[PDB]
Formats: sequence, C-alpha cells, structure tokens
Amino acid sequence: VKKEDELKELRTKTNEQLNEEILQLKGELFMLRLQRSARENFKPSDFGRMRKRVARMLTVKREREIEQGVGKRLSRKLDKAWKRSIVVRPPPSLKKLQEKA
Amino acid sequence: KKLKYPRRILDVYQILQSPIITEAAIKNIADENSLLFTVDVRADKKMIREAISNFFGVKVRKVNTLIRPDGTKKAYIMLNKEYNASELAKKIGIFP
Amino acid sequence: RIKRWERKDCKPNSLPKLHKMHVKVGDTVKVISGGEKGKIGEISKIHKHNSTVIIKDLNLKTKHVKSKEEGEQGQIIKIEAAIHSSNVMLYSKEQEVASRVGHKILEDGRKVRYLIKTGEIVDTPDRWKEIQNK
Amino acid sequence: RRICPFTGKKSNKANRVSHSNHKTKRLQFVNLQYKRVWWEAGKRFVKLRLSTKALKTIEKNGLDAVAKKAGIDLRKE
RNA sequence: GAGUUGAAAAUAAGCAGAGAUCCGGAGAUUCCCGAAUAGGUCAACCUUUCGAACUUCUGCUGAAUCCAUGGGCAGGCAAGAGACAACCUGGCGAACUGAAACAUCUUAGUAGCCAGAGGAAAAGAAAGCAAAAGCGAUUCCCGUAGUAGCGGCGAGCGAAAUGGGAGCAGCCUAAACCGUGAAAACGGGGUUGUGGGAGAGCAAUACAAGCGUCGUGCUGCUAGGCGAAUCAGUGGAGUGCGGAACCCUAGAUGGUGAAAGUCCAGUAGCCGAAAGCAUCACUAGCUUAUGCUCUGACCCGAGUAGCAUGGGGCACGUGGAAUCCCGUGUGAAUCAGCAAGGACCACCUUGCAAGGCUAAAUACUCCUGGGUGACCGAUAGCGAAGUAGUACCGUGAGGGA
RNA sequence: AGUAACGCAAACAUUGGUGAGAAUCCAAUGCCCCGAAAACCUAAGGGUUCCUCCGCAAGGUUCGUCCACGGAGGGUGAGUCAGGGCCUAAGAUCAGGCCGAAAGGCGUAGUCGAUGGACAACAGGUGAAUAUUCCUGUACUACCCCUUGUUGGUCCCGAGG
RNA sequence: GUAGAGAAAAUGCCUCGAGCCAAUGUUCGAGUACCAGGCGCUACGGCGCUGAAGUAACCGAUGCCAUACUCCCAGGAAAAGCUCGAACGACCUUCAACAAAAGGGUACCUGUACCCGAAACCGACACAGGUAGGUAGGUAGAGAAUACCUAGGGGCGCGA
Ligand SMILES: [Mg+2]
Ligand SMILES: [Mg+2]
Ligand SMILES: [Mg+2]
Ligand SMILES: [Mg+2]
Ligand SMILES: [Mg+2]
Ligand SMILES: [Mg+2]
Ligand SMILES: [Mg+2]
Ligand SMILES: [Mg+2]
Ligand SMILES: [Mg+2]
Ligand SMILES: [Mg+2]
Ligand SMILES: [Mg+2]
Ligand SMILES: [Mg+2]
Ligand SMILES: [Mg+2]
Ligand SMILES: [Mg+2]
Ligand SMILES: [Mg+2]
Ligand SMILES: [Mg+2]
Ligand SMILES: [Mg+2]
Ligand SMILES: [Mg+2]
Ligand SMILES: [Mg+2]
Ligand SMILES: [Mg+2]
Ligand SMILES: [Mg+2]
Ligand SMILES: [Mg+2]
Ligand SMILES: [Mg+2]
Ligand SMILES: [Mg+2]
Ligand SMILES: [Mg+2]
Ligand SMILES: [Mg+2]
Ligand SMILES: [Mg+2]
Ligand SMILES: [Mg+2]
Ligand SMILES: [Mg+2]
Ligand SMILES: [Mg+2]
Ligand SMILES: [Mg+2]
Ligand SMILES: [Mg+2]
Ligand SMILES: [Mg+2]
Ligand SMILES: [Mg+2]
Ligand SMILES: [Mg+2]
Ligand SMILES: [Mg+2]
Ligand SMILES: [Mg+2]
Ligand SMILES: [Mg+2]
Ligand SMILES: [Mg+2]
Ligand SMILES: [Mg+2]
Ligand SMILES: [Mg+2]
Ligand SMILES: [Mg+2]
Ligand SMILES: [Mg+2]
Ligand SMILES: [Mg+2]
Ligand SMILES: [Mg+2]
Ligand SMILES: [Mg+2]
Ligand SMILES: [Mg+2]
Ligand SMILES: [Mg+2]
Ligand SMILES: [Mg+2]
Ligand SMILES: [Mg+2]
Ligand SMILES: [Mg+2]
Ligand SMILES: [Mg+2]
Ligand SMILES: [Mg+2]
Ligand SMILES: [Mg+2]
Ligand SMILES: [Mg+2]
Ligand SMILES: [Mg+2]
Ligand SMILES: [Mg+2]
Ligand SMILES: [Mg+2]
Ligand SMILES: [Mg+2]
Ligand SMILES: [Mg+2]
Ligand SMILES: [Mg+2]
Ligand SMILES: [Mg+2]
Ligand SMILES: [Mg+2]
Ligand SMILES: [Mg+2]
Ligand SMILES: [Mg+2]
Ligand SMILES: [Mg+2]
Ligand SMILES: [Mg+2]
Ligand SMILES: [Mg+2]
Ligand SMILES: [Mg+2]
Ligand SMILES: [Mg+2]
Ligand SMILES: [Mg+2]
Ligand SMILES: [Mg+2]
Ligand SMILES: [Mg+2]
Ligand SMILES: [Mg+2]
Ligand SMILES: [Mg+2]
Ligand SMILES: [Mg+2]
Ligand SMILES: [Mg+2]
Ligand SMILES: [Mg+2]
Ligand SMILES: [Mg+2]
Ligand SMILES: [Mg+2]
Ligand SMILES: [Mg+2]
Ligand SMILES: [Mg+2]
Ligand SMILES: [Mg+2]
Ligand SMILES: [Mg+2]
Ligand SMILES: [Mg+2]
Ligand SMILES: [Mg+2]
Ligand SMILES: [Mg+2]
Ligand SMILES: [Mg+2]
Ligand SMILES: [Mg+2]
Ligand SMILES: [Mg+2]
Ligand SMILES: [Mg+2]
Ligand SMILES: [Mg+2]
Ligand SMILES: [Mg+2]
Ligand SMILES: [Mg+2]
Ligand SMILES: [Mg+2]
Ligand SMILES: [Mg+2]
Ligand SMILES: [Mg+2]
Ligand SMILES: [Mg+2]
Ligand SMILES: [Mg+2]
Ligand SMILES: [Mg+2]
Ligand SMILES: [Mg+2]
Ligand SMILES: [Mg+2]
Ligand SMILES: [Mg+2]
Ligand SMILES: [Mg+2]
Ligand SMILES: [Mg+2]
Ligand SMILES: [Mg+2]
Repeated sequence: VKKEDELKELRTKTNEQLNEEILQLKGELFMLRLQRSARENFKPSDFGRMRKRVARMLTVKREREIEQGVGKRLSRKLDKAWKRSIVVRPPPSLKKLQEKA
Repeated sequence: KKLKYPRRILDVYQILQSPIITEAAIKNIADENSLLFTVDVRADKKMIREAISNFFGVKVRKVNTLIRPDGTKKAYIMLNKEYNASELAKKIGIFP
Repeated sequence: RIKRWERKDCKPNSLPKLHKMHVKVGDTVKVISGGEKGKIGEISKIHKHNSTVIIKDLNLKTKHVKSKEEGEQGQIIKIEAAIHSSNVMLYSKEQEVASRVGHKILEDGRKVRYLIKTGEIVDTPDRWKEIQNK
Repeated sequence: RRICPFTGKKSNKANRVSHSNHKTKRLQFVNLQYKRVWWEAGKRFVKLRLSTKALKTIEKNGLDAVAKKAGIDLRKE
C-alpha cells in the first residue's frame, strides 16, 4: 500500500520540490554506500527502496514534461543543464547528525 | 565568461563509490592524513575535490588519482594539516 | 553438481519457466505413488520448476554430514527429499478421502478449490494469514 | 561523367568486330564539347558540357525549353 | 491468484491478499563506440565557447553583377543518410569448361563486384497478335516441342500462334480552345481507334459508380479461465501383468521412480480484452457524369521516326534479316496521315510510338506461429547438444577444433 | 626402447635449517665465472608475469619443501618526468573545385600527423610491492588576488627571430 | 637618429660606444644533513642510541663552452611560442582592460607495477639466436682490443 500512497504524494508536488527531494535522496544513498563498506550493520533492502524511490520521482517529472509538450532533445538539453548546476550539499539525513554531534 | 562546464557530465553523488579499507590505506591515514576512495573512472580531480570538500565539510590540500589495472579509479585525498584524518576515520566508520 | 543440461529452463528474458501445479503450501495430501505410498501428511516447501513438493515426515533420507571444526565431529541426519507433485492427491480429513480438485465460484466474488468426490471446499479465506503467522 | 545533362545521353557498350569475327569490348562515347552558349533571358553566357545533339536542340527549341525539360537551372549553372 | 528477489545454491535483509513475484498492451529512461553528425582521434577516448555535421525545408540578410548566383545569420522532434539471409531490378562483367586441339561458337549475360527499392520486385492497358476466320493489358503453370528454325549447318542453342488453366482492373496528363499575365506559369476543357477531341447548334438530367478523416460496429491477433472419468494385489519404484470399474464433442501431446483416456499440465468443447494492431463492412464528405446533328481549314506527345554508317539484343552467328534498342551524322509526315503484318512494292487487315501510374496469380527464407517426418542421434545432425565463430593459428583478408 | 637424448667445456663444495621426503629449497663459509656484461636504467612490446600467504594434480626436459605454474588477497599516487590541453616535416584526409559505368581518382584552403621545434624540480628520507609522484627541506612555471601606474586594449594583418 | 609611397622592418646616409662571449669558478643553498666507526637489543631477520675528519696536488675526457673557430663542396627542414609594429577589418570597453615590482593564494587529463644484452618482447620451446638508446671504475695497454679484477650480478633445471 506504500507504492500507491507515495505516488499520490509525488504527483501533487512542484518541480523544484521534486529536484530538491531527488538530491537529498541521492545523498542518503551515498551515506548508505559508506555504511556498507564500513561493515556497520544496515538494511540491504534500503538500496532498493531508495534507488527505486528516485526512479519513481524522475518518471513523474518526465511524464509532466510530456504534457508540457517537450521532446526528447529538449529534455536531454535541460537535463545536461540541471546536472551542470548541481552542487553537492551534505545529506540532511546522516551528515546533519554528525554536524550536531 | 560563460558557465563553467565540468570536464564531463556526471552525477556527483555516484562518483565517490567507497572507502578502501586494507592494511595499506590505514597507515596512509595515520602518516599522511589521507583518505582512500574508490571512485568512478569517468571522474576527475576537480570533481572529487568539490565533492568531498562539500560533503564532509573539510578543506582538502591535494588529490592524487590512480587507475587500477581493473579500470577503477582510486583516489588519495590528503586533507589539510588543520583537519585531522582520524577525525573523519571515526566519522565514516574506518577504524585505525 | 547440477548436470549441465538438467538446469532450469528459461524465457528469453532469463526468468525460469514454471510448471503450474495443483497444490498450495499449507495443504494436506496423501501419497499415491512411490515407496511413500499411502501415507498422509502436510506440505512444507514447493518448487515450481521441477514441480516437486516436500512433506515433513515422508521420504526420509539418511545423510552423512562432516563437520570439521577444530575437531572432527560427524553427524548422521535424516532429511526430507522432494517428491513429484503428481504423486499426491488432496486429502479430506473429514470424510477421510483423497480426491481430484476442481474450481468453483463463491458468491463473494471469489474463486476457490473443492474436492470433487465430496464437494468439500478446500481454501479458507484467512489461509495465507494462518500460514504467514507460523 | 560522360553524360549530357540536357539530352541525358550515355556512352554505349559495343563490340569492335574484326574480319575474323572475333569480338572485343569497346566503348562508344557521347560527343561532348565545352561550349559557352548564349542565354538571352539571362543576357549572358553559360559554360557547359554538351552533346552536339543538345546544341542542335538548343538552336531548334531555345535554351530554356531544353533546360526546363532537363530540370537544370541556368542561374546555378 | 501465493509465495517471491535471473542461471544458482548459501547468506543478509525485504516485498506480499488494500493482490507481490509472474504474463500481455501502451509509455518512460537508454552511459561510451558505431551512419556518428560540435572539432579531433589509434572504435569504445580526448578537446570544447555545449553544438543533430552536411544536403533538402522555412525565414532574415544580402559578393564580384542591374536582376540573380554564391556567401553570411537564424528557425525547426528535421526530410534524407546507415543496417538488411535469400529472392528482385539496374550497371559493369570474366575464366577454367564443352567443341575430344582452337580462334567464330559454348560456358553465360552465369559468378563476382557496385548501386537501388520492396514485401514481393519487374512487366502492364496494344503504334499488339493473327490470317481473310477471329482475338482483346501484364505476369505465371501445362502443352504445342525438343516441332519451326539457328549453327566452324560442328559442339550445341531453340521459339511462337491456336489450345488448357491460375488470376483479373483499369486510370491520370500533353496539345487545339476558353480565361490570367510581359512573361515563364496557373484555372477550366480534353483524352480515343473499324477514329476521337477542339469548333458550331439543339436535347437529357437524376440515379448510378469510384475514393475517403470520424466512430460505437463485425471478426481475428497479442495475457487468460472453466473443463469428464479408477481402485487394490505383484519382488526399489507400476503407467506393465492378472482382476475389477468408468469417461469420451476429450483415445493430441509432454511429464510422472516403470510403458497412463481416468495422477499432473493439458486436449474436445465452451467462455474472455481496459490498451494497441489488422482485414472487413458502414462514415459526414469528395468525385465523375449523358444525347444527337453540321464542319476534311484547328489539335492528336520532333531533333522524334526514318535514312547512311558503327554495334547490341531478339531462338535467329549479317544472312534475303524484318521487329526491338543504342553511338556518330543527316532528318519527315498529322488521320486525304503514320506504323506493323520476317528484304522490298502494290492491295487489304490490324493498330495509334516519340508523357506518366497502377492490385492479384509468381520468386524467396536471416526469420515468427502452428503442424507433420519410411529425417540425424554425439565420426551423425548446423561449424557449434559445455567458453563456438570460442580456444588456438595468421601482420591481414582468413582459417577454425 | 626402457634405446637416443636431457639444449655449451663458468664449477662446484661442505656445515647447518625447514620438511613425510633434499645433489636441486633457505642461510652461512669457502671456491669459480661475467665485468663495453652474464651490471644498472630507459624506448617498443608483453599484460599482472610484480608483492604476500597457501598449494604441489598438470606445467618445469630429473628432483622439488621451490617457481615466471595453480588458488586466494594486495600493489602503480606527479602544475615540473613522458605524451594530450602548443607547432609544423615526410605522409594522410580533404569543404567547396576538376574528372570518372558505380565504387571512386586528382586537388585548394582547412584539419590531422613526431622520430623534430616550444615548455617549469632538485637533494635527502620512508619503503612486503610505488617514488624527480608519498614525507622534510630549499626551488621554478602558468594563471587569479590585491596595492600602485597609465588610458584604449584584443584578434586579423606587416616584420625581426 | 634620420631619408624614400616608408609604423616596425629592409635599404641608404649620420652618430654613440672598447669592451664583449660563456663553460666553469667564488658565495648562499648546506647542516643538529650524510657517514667511518662506538654503544646497546637480538624474533639473532633487522633494530634503537651517539657520531671523528670532511682538504690538497698531479693525471684528464669521446662530456661542456660550441652553430667557437678554420677549411671544404655535395651547399646543409617548416611552423608556433618569442620580440617588435602604423593604416585596413572585426570585436570589446571603465574601476573595464593593459603595464610593471613586490606579496599572498590556486594547480587539467593519460602513462607510472614487473621484464626489458630477456625463462616475461621476437624466434611454435624456460630454444647456444635477433632486439634502438643511455651510464663507462682499477692494473697493464695506443685503445670502448686483450688479460686479471671493483661495483653489481651469476655457478648455465639431470646427476653419479
Ligand atoms: Mg602508499
Ligand atoms: Mg559515467
Ligand atoms: Mg596519474
Ligand atoms: Mg554432481
Ligand atoms: Mg529497453
Ligand atoms: Mg564526433
Ligand atoms: Mg568522423
Ligand atoms: Mg533582402
Ligand atoms: Mg546588387
Ligand atoms: Mg540565395
Ligand atoms: Mg543551419
Ligand atoms: Mg539506404
Ligand atoms: Mg551503402
Ligand atoms: Mg527492407
Ligand atoms: Mg574459351
Ligand atoms: Mg581456353
Ligand atoms: Mg576443349
Ligand atoms: Mg578435350
Ligand atoms: Mg504476392
Ligand atoms: Mg511495381
Ligand atoms: Mg482496356
Ligand atoms: Mg492507351
Ligand atoms: Mg493461353
Ligand atoms: Mg479464368
Ligand atoms: Mg482481361
Ligand atoms: Mg479533369
Ligand atoms: Mg482501318
Ligand atoms: Mg474512318
Ligand atoms: Mg464543343
Ligand atoms: Mg483444468
Ligand atoms: Mg483432468
Ligand atoms: Mg495400480
Ligand atoms: Mg490393466
Ligand atoms: Mg505419477
Ligand atoms: Mg511413479
Ligand atoms: Mg501420454
Ligand atoms: Mg482448445
Ligand atoms: Mg477529322
Ligand atoms: Mg536518331
Ligand atoms: Mg544500304
Ligand atoms: Mg540504322
Ligand atoms: Mg545480332
Ligand atoms: Mg537484325
Ligand atoms: Mg512492332
Ligand atoms: Mg510477329
Ligand atoms: Mg521500321
Ligand atoms: Mg542497347
Ligand atoms: Mg508533322
Ligand atoms: Mg496493329
Ligand atoms: Mg500518339
Ligand atoms: Mg517505336
Ligand atoms: Mg503510351
Ligand atoms: Mg512501371
Ligand atoms: Mg566423441
Ligand atoms: Mg559434430
Ligand atoms: Mg556411442
Ligand atoms: Mg613402448
Ligand atoms: Mg638399439
Ligand atoms: Mg648404446
Ligand atoms: Mg646416452
Ligand atoms: Mg637432440
Ligand atoms: Mg641444461
Ligand atoms: Mg674473470
Ligand atoms: Mg639479467
Ligand atoms: Mg632490473
Ligand atoms: Mg615502456
Ligand atoms: Mg596467471
Ligand atoms: Mg615472484
Ligand atoms: Mg608437480
Ligand atoms: Mg617433475
Ligand atoms: Mg611441507
Ligand atoms: Mg602465482
Ligand atoms: Mg604537406
Ligand atoms: Mg582522396
Ligand atoms: Mg567533394
Ligand atoms: Mg592542403
Ligand atoms: Mg597532434
Ligand atoms: Mg618527441
Ligand atoms: Mg616537459
Ligand atoms: Mg605538455
Ligand atoms: Mg621496484
Ligand atoms: Mg628521491
Ligand atoms: Mg612535491
Ligand atoms: Mg637539504
Ligand atoms: Mg613564473
Ligand atoms: Mg607571423
Ligand atoms: Mg620606418
Ligand atoms: Mg617615419
Ligand atoms: Mg634600421
Ligand atoms: Mg693538464
Ligand atoms: Mg669518434
Ligand atoms: Mg656515445
Ligand atoms: Mg659552419
Ligand atoms: Mg582600425
Ligand atoms: Mg605591451
Ligand atoms: Mg614508478
Ligand atoms: Mg619503475
Ligand atoms: Mg634452462
Ligand atoms: Mg636462450
Ligand atoms: Mg639472447
Ligand atoms: Mg678500463
Ligand atoms: Mg699491445
Ligand atoms: Mg695509463
Ligand atoms: Mg672484453
Ligand atoms: Mg664479487
Ligand atoms: Mg657424467
């Protein structure tokens, strides 16, 4: 029942909110990748959950863009654009808990 | 003049793949205050410096890349003298 | 191990080809063929490629296990081997009879299984929830 | 190529025969010339390769008929 | 409709009757190389001012030069480009071989190579056959027929018309003339052959026939589902054997410890599609259309036909050599014409070249789905039942277990 | 046929050690050979053969505890060294252009193309396996930053080199 | 400096300059570096500790100055960085650009292991063979020949 919920949640947001959300997620994915190698116990299931969550987000993004009427080429140009302007920020998830500590 | 294009188009969150933990690296940490990170082959030094400078919030002196015979980039990140290595070692879960 | 040609058959998309078979996990069955013939039991594991089922007290095989850990200590264990799904018939405990199995529709908007030598329904509405909690 | 633009003539594939009947591959060619022709409606010359039959046809029908049937624009020539 | 996270166990965690894994339809993403296409390169990289290069398209701009051409700038999900077994069309086009040698001839317009397009291609709506009787576009099969012929009259090559079948389908345009212009163009009219059309007058008018967005329709395909009927005995196992029963619109098939109509998956039979695809019907609409009389003055596809030469191809080798198609050179006639009827001329018959386009019957298998097999069963069958175009060999084309 | 051979006529010897097993593996002591190499390093090439631990089926012309062999796990760090972000030679491709049954051939600007031009780093130390690369010392190029000083600078073009 | 269409250049006339060149050398770098030994441990492998003197003469290059000379005929690469500069064209313009001496800062990809007079490349082999370049110690010797040696590396993967 989580899938349906999450999708309803997704389809109701704005574009900037989606972007931001995506970034935060990718970062958490990073920190997760760190834990794997640290051999600190964690949940295998988490990679799947997160990665796929990101998938769903991007899907929705592109799907709206299609209604706007934009092509594949325009898509990929605006994509290079957005991946250029990406700056890393520390994941709010587990890095902010080592900024506070 | 224009926007500064990064050498390639990558997605920064995938470039630092992981710390390499073996007997070798740990004493590099001890001596040189330098972390050891397997990174994406397609990834450069300027991208690694921004990535780690922002991510763990440390100023980094110098980065040295490498390419294994297996085609996996490996990066020595030697931090400044101010920020200790072993700090980030306990922060990440690498135990010297 | 596996004889290279006895491996799992495949679809173009790499997933194995499953035999559709007539029994579920929690079921009680009686064994028609084999040395285990006549015995009654309940089903534990089921493999949908070979079409083979495993039943707790039946088809016991005596397996030697060598545990070498700092000493040599061996073990003689009795395990259960799979037995082909076409050797078993669904068993009714009530009128105490093994039958074939048809499908039938319930007014709930449901589709279930029944024994055709009685008309006794098999599947209980909470069955999956009954086995999950086990 | 050895082709006339205007009449679309091709070199023709023909045997040279001897008195002894022995045949041989040979080529007969279009008779081509590099001519300047007068174009009245452009008030100017046009450099071309032409078969001579083309030259004829240009005398008979005027240059523009020929060029229009052949689909070649005298400005771009 | 129950368990699941490829082969592929094990471990770790998840996801799951508010329906997972799974199956089908439509979308999404698709790094780098490759047509490769921002520029470069030693394919799978580098450099970047981040760009689909170039050719067509739309717009702006406007060299030598007045109009123009070229060039410059910009727009644009942007037409093409590449790949593709055999079949097919076009272009180039051999030789060994046969002739008991060989040169004309044969092999053969075959192989190969290049280019091109399709699911078929090509051909195709009589300037055709025929013979004094008739046919009525093209293609393909049978037959005529190894007949007529051709041929160092050697080796050899080899028709057609009548006749039988498969399959059927006929259409657009140029010119005369009338409109618009200075043109070049555009719009109407007009398309046929025992002649048509333009011209000039008088009649008929409504049905018929052909094409087709949109859409519930019909059917089929792409997931599926329901589906009859058996027991015990016999030495590892029974489907075999002996002994009892039953189903059949189902006794196809595969599996099962051992050969099964009745154990499993199935089969007959019967149900099923939100989405996409396909053949069909309908579908507003779009198209066309007749009839007679007078007029030889106007048109009826020109560097064409023919002629002279040089060849090619037609079964037909220059021969008496028609018909067909090409180099060089000359060069007509418009229906009171012109071409064909195997030199040529007369007469009659048949037809209307120099503008296009068109379905089916036929060819084929890199394949897809069903089916069968007096087909193979590990030296066989594909080169390959395991890393198979792999290992290995070769600078490379290539060889290849 | 258990025959020929075991790949130079630099040469081995002994004592210990490991080990089920030693002419062959390790160490020590002698002896002997090369030394314009049989030394150290770098181009090309090879491609993980390098290092450690385990192994001794096959490979090794005998042996084998060993190995360039097999199994697991590691290892190559650069503003200055070598190439690329610079320039051109031979040569290659070649927009337009000329020619050619087709494929293509010639050819101009352009662009490629080092074996050459241009261009900045050395000593010591660490070191199972890297070091002009990591560490400590002094260096040097190219950019950016500030102060000051001027107002035109940039490319195309003309030249010296 | 002038002159010619003439900025720089080339070219012609006028003028100012006795020094110039570059290996090498002195000094800093550079010493509490390095190192003979000495002390102590030995897992007896290696390790911690303290360290004297550190100059002179004579041989002498095939290396350096050096494209320096002298001679010869067979007459001995191009382009960029670099230095200089008016007109023509294009573009950019004020705290914008350029010019300078200090000061701080900043630092693109790819190779990097090992072998390389070879048991690892090329010779089908752990094959008496081939494979560009660099470095060039001692005694004798004309010598990079030869003989015997250092550094360093070896005793030729069958023996008796
Ligand atoms: Mg290190
Ligand atoms: Mg990448
Ligand atoms: Mg590097
Ligand atoms: Mg086995
Ligand atoms: Mg896909
Ligand atoms: Mg490119
Ligand atoms: Mg290219
Ligand atoms: Mg204009
Ligand atoms: Mg003008
Ligand atoms: Mg124009
Ligand atoms: Mg354009
Ligand atoms: Mg094509
Ligand atoms: Mg092609
Ligand atoms: Mg095709
Ligand atoms: Mg012949
Ligand atoms: Mg011959
Ligand atoms: Mg013969
Ligand atoms: Mg013969
Ligand atoms: Mg067909
Ligand atoms: Mg066609
Ligand atoms: Mg007709
Ligand atoms: Mg007709
Ligand atoms: Mg017939
Ligand atoms: Mg018929
Ligand atoms: Mg007909
Ligand atoms: Mg009409
Ligand atoms: Mg007639
Ligand atoms: Mg008549
Ligand atoms: Mg009329
Ligand atoms: Mg069923
Ligand atoms: Mg049944
Ligand atoms: Mg029985
Ligand atoms: Mg029986
Ligand atoms: Mg069974
Ligand atoms: Mg059985
Ligand atoms: Mg059967
Ligand atoms: Mg059926
Ligand atoms: Mg008439
Ligand atoms: Mg003619
Ligand atoms: Mg004559
Ligand atoms: Mg003639
Ligand atoms: Mg002929
Ligand atoms: Mg003839
Ligand atoms: Mg004819
Ligand atoms: Mg005839
Ligand atoms: Mg004739
Ligand atoms: Mg011809
Ligand atoms: Mg006429
Ligand atoms: Mg006729
Ligand atoms: Mg006509
Ligand atoms: Mg004709
Ligand atoms: Mg016609
Ligand atoms: Mg046609
Ligand atoms: Mg065999
Ligand atoms: Mg075989
Ligand atoms: Mg056999
Ligand atoms: Mg023998
Ligand atoms: Mg003998
Ligand atoms: Mg003997
Ligand atoms: Mg002997
Ligand atoms: Mg021998
Ligand atoms: Mg030997
Ligand atoms: Mg010696
Ligand atoms: Mg050596
Ligand atoms: Mg060495
Ligand atoms: Mg090398
Ligand atoms: Mg190996
Ligand atoms: Mg070794
Ligand atoms: Mg062995
Ligand atoms: Mg041996
Ligand atoms: Mg041992
Ligand atoms: Mg090894
Ligand atoms: Mg050149
Ligand atoms: Mg060329
Ligand atoms: Mg060209
Ligand atoms: Mg050129
Ligand atoms: Mg270059
Ligand atoms: Mg060089
Ligand atoms: Mg350099
Ligand atoms: Mg460089
Ligand atoms: Mg080393
Ligand atoms: Mg050093
Ligand atoms: Mg440094
Ligand atoms: Mg020092
Ligand atoms: Mg500097
Ligand atoms: Mg210059
Ligand atoms: Mg001057
Ligand atoms: Mg002056
Ligand atoms: Mg001067
Ligand atoms: Mg002296
Ligand atoms: Mg000399
Ligand atoms: Mg020398
Ligand atoms: Mg000289
Ligand atoms: Mg100016
Ligand atoms: Mg200046
Ligand atoms: Mg190195
Ligand atoms: Mg090295
Ligand atoms: Mg040897
Ligand atoms: Mg050797
Ligand atoms: Mg050798
Ligand atoms: Mg000497
Ligand atoms: Mg002497
Ligand atoms: Mg001497
Ligand atoms: Mg010597
Ligand atoms: Mg020695
Ligand atoms: Mg002996």
